[PDB]
Amino acid sequence: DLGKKLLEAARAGQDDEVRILIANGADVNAVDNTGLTPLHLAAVSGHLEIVEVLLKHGADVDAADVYGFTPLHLAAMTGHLEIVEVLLKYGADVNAFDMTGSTPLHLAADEGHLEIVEVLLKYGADVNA
Amino acid sequence: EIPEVLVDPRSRRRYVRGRFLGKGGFAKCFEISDADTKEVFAGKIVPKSLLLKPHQREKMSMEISIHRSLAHQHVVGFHGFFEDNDFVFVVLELCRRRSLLELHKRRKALTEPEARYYLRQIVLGCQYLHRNRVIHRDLKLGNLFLNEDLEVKIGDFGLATKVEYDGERKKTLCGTPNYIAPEVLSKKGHSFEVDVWSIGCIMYTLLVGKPPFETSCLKETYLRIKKNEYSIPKHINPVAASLIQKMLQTDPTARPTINELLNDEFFTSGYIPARLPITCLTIPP
Repeated sequence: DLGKKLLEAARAGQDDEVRILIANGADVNAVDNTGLTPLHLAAVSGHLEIVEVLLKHGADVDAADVYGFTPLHLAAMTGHLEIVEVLLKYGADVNAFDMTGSTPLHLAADEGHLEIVEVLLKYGADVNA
Repeated sequence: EIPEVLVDPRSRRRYVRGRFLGKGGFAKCFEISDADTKEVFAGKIVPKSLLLKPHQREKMSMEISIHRSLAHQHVVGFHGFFEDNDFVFVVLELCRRRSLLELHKRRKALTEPEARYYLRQIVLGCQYLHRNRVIHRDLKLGNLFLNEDLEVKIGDFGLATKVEYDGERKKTLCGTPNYIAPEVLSKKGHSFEVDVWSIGCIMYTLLVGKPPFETSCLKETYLRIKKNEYSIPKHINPVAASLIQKMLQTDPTARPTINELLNDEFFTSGYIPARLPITCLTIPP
């Protein structure tokens, strides 16, 4: 359940619990039944401290779920700017394609998250990707 | 053993096999690309080794015959079929956003406007099926597909049947539906009303976050189905709660028809969003 616990702790945004689970040897790359990892769940939920914790402990920055969303896709679509930056600093593929062939910039543009679009562009997002 | 290129000898179109999308029963699905047009489809690939006779072979044939006759905004598009000596290839509309199953696994209970939004489309697609004398007979989250605009397309006609004459009572199915309607359990036969039952179960699942009858043992489940034993939690709104009840009745003739369903207060009033954000695949709007 160490993988499962971490998934839930990362979703819930419970920062101390996450550190304790990782120190316990919890798999930072655990996946749930639609391919979501702790990093996905922290990103989509806006839990910035947790994203950084996961990445520092070697979480797969470019892990894709059942839709082909990377944590960057999920942060970009929900408008969590600080997380988009973090993920980028840890080598998230700015032009990662989901199963529609959409990059995080497509997804952010569609949701009206223009500051994200702007940051993604600065980090070298290709509009014609 | 699957060919990397799919050649249709009838149409002259050829398709390059791409991304694996998933298996389901006897078939694997891949994205396939028209080599000329560059259009992408769902290629459903069935090995003949598994089309080794009865309920499986003509469940392939009946399914193809039914599906190919259909064309509607809320039904998976049928683009064609062909075969070689080893496989049967079915070319379908690619729905890139998976199905309501994946949504349900992530979200559990939806907000009511989302449910209304999906359910109207499901009902409209099913209305079109009924008007063309097709009973789907296996409506479930996993065959209610979503395209890039989060529009619902009904697929998987493997259990479907054509009402050939008026008042016909179907007695047999080519497999086991996900939601067994109580009349399927009985000896009295079934008709169009089974699809209304399954839409009831779906509506309950979308609003409540869990299925209406399913328990840990199949005997107890079927018994509750037979006895109409289920419970709608109190946080469900009265209009929606009342429509679930209309659909989930033992007597098939007591349920609304598909058109009466479409015309329910639940659909003609209440909020339907112009757009669901893509975030709705993962977190509540």
